Amino acid sequence: RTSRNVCSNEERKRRKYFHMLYLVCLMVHGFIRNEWINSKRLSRKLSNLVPEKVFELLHPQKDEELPLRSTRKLLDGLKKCMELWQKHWKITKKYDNEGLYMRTWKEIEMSANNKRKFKTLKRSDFLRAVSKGHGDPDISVQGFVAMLRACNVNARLIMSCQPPDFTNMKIDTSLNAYKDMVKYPIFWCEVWDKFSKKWITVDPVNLKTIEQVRLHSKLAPKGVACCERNMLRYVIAYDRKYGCRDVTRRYAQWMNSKVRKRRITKDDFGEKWFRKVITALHHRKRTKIDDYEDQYFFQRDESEGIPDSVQDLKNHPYYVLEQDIKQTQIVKPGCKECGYLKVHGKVGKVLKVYAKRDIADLKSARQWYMNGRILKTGSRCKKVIKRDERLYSFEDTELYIPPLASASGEITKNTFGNIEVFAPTMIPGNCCLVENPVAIKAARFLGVEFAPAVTSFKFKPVLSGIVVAKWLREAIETAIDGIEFI
Amino acid sequence: IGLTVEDLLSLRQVVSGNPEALAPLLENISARYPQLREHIMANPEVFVSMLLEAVGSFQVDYTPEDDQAISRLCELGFERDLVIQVYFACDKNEEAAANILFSD
Repeated sequence: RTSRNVCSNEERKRRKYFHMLYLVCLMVHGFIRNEWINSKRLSRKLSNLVPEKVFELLHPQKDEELPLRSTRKLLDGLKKCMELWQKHWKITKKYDNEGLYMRTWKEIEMSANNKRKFKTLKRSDFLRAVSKGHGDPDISVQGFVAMLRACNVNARLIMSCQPPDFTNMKIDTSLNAYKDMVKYPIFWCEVWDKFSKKWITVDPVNLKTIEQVRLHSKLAPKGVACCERNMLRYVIAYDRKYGCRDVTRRYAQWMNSKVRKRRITKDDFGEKWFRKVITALHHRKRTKIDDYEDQYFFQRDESEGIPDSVQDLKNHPYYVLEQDIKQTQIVKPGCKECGYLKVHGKVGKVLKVYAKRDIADLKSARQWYMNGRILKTGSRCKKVIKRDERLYSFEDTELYIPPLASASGEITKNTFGNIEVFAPTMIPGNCCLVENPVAIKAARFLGVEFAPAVTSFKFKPVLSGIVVAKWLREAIETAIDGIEFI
Repeated sequence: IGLTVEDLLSLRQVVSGNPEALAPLLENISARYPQLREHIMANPEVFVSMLLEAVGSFQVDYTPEDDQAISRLCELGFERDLVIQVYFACDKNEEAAANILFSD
């Protein structure tokens, strides 16, 4: 089941967790650093570095004739700022060690035996460093963003987080050149263009260039050596109003087939977990800007296209290989292959690839009930899988409507005395579901009319609460609140 | 999350001004706070608020009492990264840790 040179199962889990723990911290760090960048004392000082002519270019007038010529002045302004900033940044220090680039599991484990001393760095030291123009490449960019914000340009702080690689199962990750690590930045800038409605990518420090990313970004690491400590997986963007969005999509060219499997977000719990973290750091409400960007991301997910390998089409978010189409699924009518994949080699075969959006999930009559649906009177299955079960599709089903509770709050129950609620739709019209490990006790204590609620199974029935008339909700709520006395 | 005032202060300094210290700091904390595992997996948004809430050199060390006990256990022939795990799991109990290492 597993390769003989792979780490234990506990270690595989410890790495996922450590990866997560490390990730949050880095994202929290970028959040706080984003606040420091908005320092009032800092802005008033950096505002003095931008000539009045350049300030204008950064705020062009709507060119009726061709919007393209105003975006051009914006880019001309940024290029200007990029130049004067290189003059302002007198001293450029190297990273004491590896900066915020990715560390190996071996390095992280040895960080206790190879103790390091750290120079405490506070908010006030960051402000001093930026105003004097002294510091490593990370601090230099962060200051650059501060300057643009001082000129009132919607400029984001971009941070490519590098926690250790949890998909690395090797019991020993070792290495290894400084010039390779720093070929691509961890931090950079993004300026908003009102005229073209696109975020412009700016790197005034490392690659020292400005680019309007469409499909290819010069900032994404390339080459075995450069990706050693820089595996682009989570590119986070922080703005003036304390917003926090995951912008990897713009920088990862093979987001859905390569990057995805490296993210903790490749499964479901990781997708949920990660969404809580970004939420906890997003301190503002959606905006039109967030819609223009979401649109752009949409078009990038359409453009990525079908990958060129079998492993990449495995558990991909938008495509499936004909062989991986489950026995409980079928191709929707009027839909065919989305494309093909030729397995290279002499005895190489061609595989058909389908969009998941054209695959339909079929379910037995019981399975549909678990979704609160029943088969319509005139319905014939779409397939029959043997063990025999008949499977139907969503169109062959109708919404299940449970009887209403009586005036005394009585609920129609099954032979065993329970009511089944697998979807909010299965809750009687005049009732409600009270989910609490104590709800049944509180209800039995009150000796009121109710029904134990089975909401799932064990492989038997799992009671998670009760279903009660809506007018009995308060009484049971009271009892639950004070079960200490029951 | 039973984070002492000392530890929460270090965590906040490290995450705000010295992120390059995250590796040694988190190795130290996740070892002394086993429950941290569940709270990070289950409710990361709480841990996040705690950090945003919290507010000339430093280093991340183990107590001299713990350092000596840990190495004392290692001389029994065990991997240091293992001993550190069990030691802080046995609520810093030397004899309880030895047993969990041998028997367990």
